[PDB]
Order: sequence, then structure tokens, then C-alpha cells
Amino acid sequence: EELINMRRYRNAARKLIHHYSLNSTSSTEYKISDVVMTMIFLLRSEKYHSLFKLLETTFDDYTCRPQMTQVQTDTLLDAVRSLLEMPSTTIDLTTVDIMRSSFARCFNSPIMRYAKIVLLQNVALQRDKRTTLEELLIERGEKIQMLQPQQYINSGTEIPFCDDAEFLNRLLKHIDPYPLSRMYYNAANTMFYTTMENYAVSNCKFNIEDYNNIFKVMEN
Amino acid sequence: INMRRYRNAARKLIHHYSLNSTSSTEYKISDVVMTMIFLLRSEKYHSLFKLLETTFDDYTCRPQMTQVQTDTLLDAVRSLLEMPSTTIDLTTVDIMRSSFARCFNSPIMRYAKIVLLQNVALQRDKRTTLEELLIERGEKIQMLQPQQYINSGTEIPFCDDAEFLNRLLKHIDPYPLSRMYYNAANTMFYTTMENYAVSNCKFNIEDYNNIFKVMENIRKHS
Amino acid sequence: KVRTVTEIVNSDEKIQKTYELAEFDLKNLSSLESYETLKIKLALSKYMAMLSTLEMTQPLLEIFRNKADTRQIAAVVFSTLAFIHNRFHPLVTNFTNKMEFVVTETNDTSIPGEPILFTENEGVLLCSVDRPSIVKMLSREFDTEALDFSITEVEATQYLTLLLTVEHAYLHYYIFKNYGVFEYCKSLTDHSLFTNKLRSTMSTKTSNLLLSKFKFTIEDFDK
Amino acid sequence: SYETLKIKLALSKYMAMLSTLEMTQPLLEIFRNKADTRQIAAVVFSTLAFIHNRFHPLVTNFTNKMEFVVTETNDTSIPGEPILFTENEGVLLCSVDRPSIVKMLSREFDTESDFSITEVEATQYLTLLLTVEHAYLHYYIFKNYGVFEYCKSLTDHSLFTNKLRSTMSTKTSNLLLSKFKFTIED
Repeated sequence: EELINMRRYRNAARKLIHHYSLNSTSSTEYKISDVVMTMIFLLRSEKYHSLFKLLETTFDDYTCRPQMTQVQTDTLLDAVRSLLEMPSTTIDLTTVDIMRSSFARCFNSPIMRYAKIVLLQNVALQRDKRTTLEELLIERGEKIQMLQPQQYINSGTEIPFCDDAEFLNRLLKHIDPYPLSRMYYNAANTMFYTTMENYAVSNCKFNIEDYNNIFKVMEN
Repeated sequence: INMRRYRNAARKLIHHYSLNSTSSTEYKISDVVMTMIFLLRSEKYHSLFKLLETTFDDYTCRPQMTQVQTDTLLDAVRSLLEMPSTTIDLTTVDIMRSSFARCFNSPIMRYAKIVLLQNVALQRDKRTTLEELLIERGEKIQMLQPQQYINSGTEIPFCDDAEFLNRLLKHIDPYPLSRMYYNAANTMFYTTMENYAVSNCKFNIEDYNNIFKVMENIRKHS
Repeated sequence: KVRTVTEIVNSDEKIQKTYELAEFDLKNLSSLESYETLKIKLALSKYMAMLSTLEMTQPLLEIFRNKADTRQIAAVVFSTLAFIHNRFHPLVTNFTNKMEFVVTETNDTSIPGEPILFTENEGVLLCSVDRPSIVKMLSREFDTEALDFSITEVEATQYLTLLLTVEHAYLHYYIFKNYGVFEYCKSLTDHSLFTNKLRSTMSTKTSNLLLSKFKFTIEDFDK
Repeated sequence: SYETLKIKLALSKYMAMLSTLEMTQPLLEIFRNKADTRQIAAVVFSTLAFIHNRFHPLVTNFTNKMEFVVTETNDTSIPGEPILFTENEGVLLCSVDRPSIVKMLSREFDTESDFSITEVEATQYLTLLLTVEHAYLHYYIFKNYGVFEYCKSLTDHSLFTNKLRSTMSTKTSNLLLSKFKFTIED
């Protein structure tokens, strides 16, 4: 291309390309125009254009044959030499493969997206009034255990045999003569209230007789 | 030389940078390269191709097209988006060009640098402010009478047959839900920041942050 | 309808009470995904029904396009506003004040965010709209959803999206009505005050924003 | 009666344990706030140790190591099972719903130095302890019985019901829950 200042662009592209070599890494720096320029240049340079179109294999899982005549492979490597100084470390299929790997590690869909808002889904209920807590356990799957647990108090180990009179006996003076029965009644009320609510929230329903069995503690 | 595929990528890129970019993870450096190659192939579009390649921190002697040349350029643009229902102002395209300038000036790598900004490249050497919005003012509104008012189809209508409306609803049931929002509401009323095309007074995340604290009240107060 | 009984270590009889079935199904339905989806869809259906009653509302985006007739634009505005009025409260079904309305045709009127502008003087309440930008806003609605009556989802998209901004405007109008120019201006400087003012608003029914989140990356919220 | 005497005695000793080493909260219920980490576990661990040593005084020091997760979501939620514990590989790990606990402990309640105490708020201790008792049932079950019947019982609570371990007494008489009876009405 008239516009593309072929010599300048060639020089820049070569300097970029060298970064595949172990000694050169483009000083860990690049501008994406630097990469863009190279494909164009190769398209403008037929000696290379062949190799370039072949190196479309670099990013493309399906581009065409590897198998070319020995002479043809030299037809590629010689062009490589010409591009480079070719001072030593003679161009070889090893270099080819290293190049390909380097492109694979360079072109890896580096991001350029800018902005887009995000939503969430916050309703448990799906169509099953029947649900057992059992199958709800199957749902939960202890998936939460994927999440990191949190250290206990790390006090070590103790049993507080806290015999007392200084506080204790004055506490005893507040004998608190109240209908302990009816407070128990309220407690049980609220406890089944909790579980009933949570069932409703899950849309699970259950045999009350199981709760009756749960409570049925005392004998003799 | 899959010119076809390259074009196919290119059009997606065009929409992604211009408008209503509902797509996700559209970006791909190889794909934009294919775009540039397609441009080169597009002899007819060589004008635009050279304009686009020009994107660097110099940009003295902009294309300076004759209006005729600009019109032909827009013709190309519409013929290449193949969604010609509007001709966008050139300035949006130049803004996408500035984004491409950012792309060039980027030694940026595996790190997931989402651009995460509206580009400030719309400027005309002016400064703008929120209280200065009161100075942008509706003096013009005072200079204009409202066009008209009439009573026809007058007053207070009300709803039709519930059963017929359920009949209509059944056509609506199949459709997905909330993705409609995530397309339209999200994209559109984010990009409404385009209004800063008027000498780019800065956007302010803060009032947009209203949304959570305002909507929460529904659940917070049952 | 249910009852409950409890007993103690002593033989001293028992405590008893009753509990009411209704609440539990009430709440599970109040969390029943399908129920709420039905609610929002019903709202949209009601709006579109009103559109059908409104002179058999014609194809939307072009009807808004083309500068053909201010009349239909103004009618759309008025009817939508009355619809929102009714939804938020049917108790006070309408509002009398007649007025003309302004269309504007220039970027030079651009108000960021706000497309629609309430104003008043001399008792003449008025509102104003810049069609062009709104036309653009509606136009191009790919709505990819990739991830007999011709009632496509597509234009229904816009039919919904309008409602959001119209609701946003309804907020400001309500604020001005209750408190007038000072509060109205001070607020439309910044929407942030709305909840802090409207804490009283235990309204019977709920806003559209059910999806409960509209957020993006923390970055650039810099001090 | 002597029964009431011993009942309030055990109550008072529960207050004594509540006179905890740290007991640092200004609150009655840290759970009121999302922020806490350690005091939750402190309370829980302490109460568990107390219960176990009451069930038999034959324990020196309560096992030390443990680990915990806060749970505060409907996803986490398990109706009927506000609190959970397992010595997996012998290592105790445990979980408790902050909101589910609080939202009902705080519920409205019936009402028929000053150094003075209030019945309902005391009763909060009782109720929470009852939840701990329910947990401990399954805990002690699994302690000597395999995963199969353990997991089964987690639903068939009746499984342990109407089976003794040593005896119907089995020192359960020495546990306060024994003194209560209940039935759902028709």
C-alpha cells in the first residue's frame, strides 16, 4: 500500500516479531497497532504472504495443510532468514513451532469491552407444593461447603465448673415466681411458628405426626 | 481468504462500538484484524480504511472530505452495516475511532481490563456543569408556545374485557422475561449518557446509585 | 384453621390456642415466582389494553417518528401519565388541569438523563419533550434474547421501556405537586433525595423495579 | 415442689454459665448485628459443652478445635434445622442461621442495686437451649451410630423416638426437656 510507508512499517513489525525470540520480548511493551501492521505488511509482501496465510493456522483451528515439500519449507525458512538478520541460531522448524506457541500465548482474546449493567434472580419458589425437606437437601447438596469455613473461638478447651455464691445466691433471691408452664407454652408456640413459616417459605409441607414424634420425648 | 467471515465479524464490531451493543465479549483482536483486512480488500471503502488507520496521536490534516465525499462515505457505512434506517452523525464514528486509538495505545495483556468508561472525545473546547444546566435553561421554552391542546378522545377511558385481554396475554406467555429489560433498559438508559455529547459535562455514578436504595423500599417495607 | 395443645411435668391440665391456615398459603403465594410474574405481566397487559382502547393505538415507533402530528404524541403522553396515576392510586382517578405541550427539535435543549421536562408559570402547568433523542432511544432494539395478531415481542419491548421513563417523570411531577418549584428544582438537581422524602409512602402497590439489582463494576467510583 | 426447686436451680446455673468468660457483648444477642464473628461461636460452643457435661459430669475439657460458617440466606436455610454440627473426620464444623434465629426470637410475646431480671428475655435462653437440645439428639446419635441411620434419623426423628439407648430414663430424667409434654390439636 502506498500509504503504509512500507520500509518503516516493515522495520517496526520486525522489531515486534522478534519478541517471540527468547532474547526479545518487546520490552514487555507493545501497541496493538504494532501487531495489526504485521499482517498487512505480510499481505503486501508475497514472499511472506504465503507464510502469513499459512500462519492463519496460528489462531484458526482449521486452516490448511501442514505437509509441504522440503523445498517449500525452505521457501518459508529462507524468507524468515531474509526478514531477520539471520546472524546465527539458524531458522528451523523448532523456531517455527516456538513462533506458533508465542502467538498462541499472545493472541488470547485480551479484553476491550467497556460497560454493561448486571441483574440477579432472587425468588426460591418453583412449582412444587409437595416438596419434602429431603429433596430440598438434595437441592442444597452441601454446596455451601464449597465456601470457606471460619475458625472457632480458638480458646482451646475448657469446662466452666463455675461454682458461685457471690452472684449465684443473690440470683437465687430472685426466685422469679412465674408461670414457668405458660412461658414454656409460648416458647413451643414460637418454635413451631418458626418451622411452619420456613416450610411455607420453601413451599414444603409435611406430616404433622412427624413433628408430634419429634416432640414425644418423655416416658416413665 | 474468507472475506465473508471477516465481514461477518466486522459488522458485529461496528454495532458493538456504535450503538445498542447488546452483544457480550464481542472483542477479539484477531477478528478486528480480519476487519482491517476486509477494509483493505474493500477498494471502494479504501477512504474509510485509510481514515481508520490514521488513528494515532497526530491527526493533523484530518481527511477534510468534501461534503460529497462524506455523503458517499455515509453511503458506504449504511451499505456495510446493512441496517440503514438512519445515517448516524460522523461524530459517533469519530468517537469509535478515538476508542480505536485507545486500543492502539494499549500494551494491555491477560489482565481483564474492561474499558469501564464512556470515552471523553466529543469535546468542542467547552466546559459544562450541573448548575450550568439551569443556564442551558428553558429560555427557549419561554420563547416557544406549546403547539396545541384539544379535547378529542376526551377525558378518562378505562379497561376492556378481561377475557379478551387474557386471550391476548396468551400470546405474551411464551416470551422470555427480564432479558427484555437487560437488552433494552440496561443498554439504552446506560448509553443515554450520550447526552453528554453537549460539551461533555461529566457523568456522575452517584445519582445512578439511587437505584438500589430507592427500589429496596418495596421489600424493606412490604 | 388449627388448634394447639401443650402439657407440663405436673398434671395441671394444659394450655391451648388456635392458629389460622390462611397466612401460610398467603405467604407462599407471596413468594410464588409465577404469581409475581403474573402481576407484572398483568400490569403490562392492562397498559396495552388501554392502548388498544386509545383509538386502537397504531404502530408505535413510526407513530412517534416523522413529525406527522403532535396530537397523537400528546395523547400518548397524557394517557400514559393518567394510567400511572391510576395504578399508583385509583383512589383519586384523575387530574383536571388542561394545557398544551411542547415538542422540541434540537440537541441544544439536551437535558442529560431527563428527556421530559415539567414546567409552570402563571398557573399554566406545562411539560416538554425532545422527540429526536427519544426516537433514537427507541430505534434499534435488537433485543437478541440470545441468552395471528402480529403481536411480536419486539415492539412490546419499547411499549414497556417507555413506561419506565414515564414513571421516572411521574415521580418528579408528584414531588412538584406536593411541594412546588423549590423542592422540585432542588430534587431534579439530584434524584438521590427521593426515598429520604418519600419514606412516608407506604403505598398499597409496588414499583416496576422487581429485578432488585442494576449495578456495574465498582471501579472508577473514585474519591 | 422439689421439682420446681431443682428446675430453677438448673436455670440459675445456666445464668452462671451465661456469666461467661468473655460475655463481652453490650447486647443480649450479638445476633442483632451482622458484624460479629467470634462471640457467636463462643456462646454456641459454651452452651454445648455445658449441656454435655450436665448429661454426664465425666468430661475434662471440651475438645478444643472447631470451625464455623455463618448462614444468612434462603439458600442456606433448612426449615426445622436452625443449627447444625458434625465432627467430620472428628473435626467439629457447624452452622447457624442468624436471621432465622433472630427473626423469631424477637417475636411478640405474651404478658399474662435494682439488679433485676425479666422473664421473657430469660425465656429466650430456654428456647434457644431447646433448639440446642434438638441438635444434640442427632449429635449423640451419630456419635455412636453410623452415617446411614444418622442421615435417616435427620428426617425420621421418630427413629430415636421410642427406642432407648440404655433405658427410657438413660439419665434423660436428669435433662430438663424430659419435663415437658405437648400435642398438636386436631
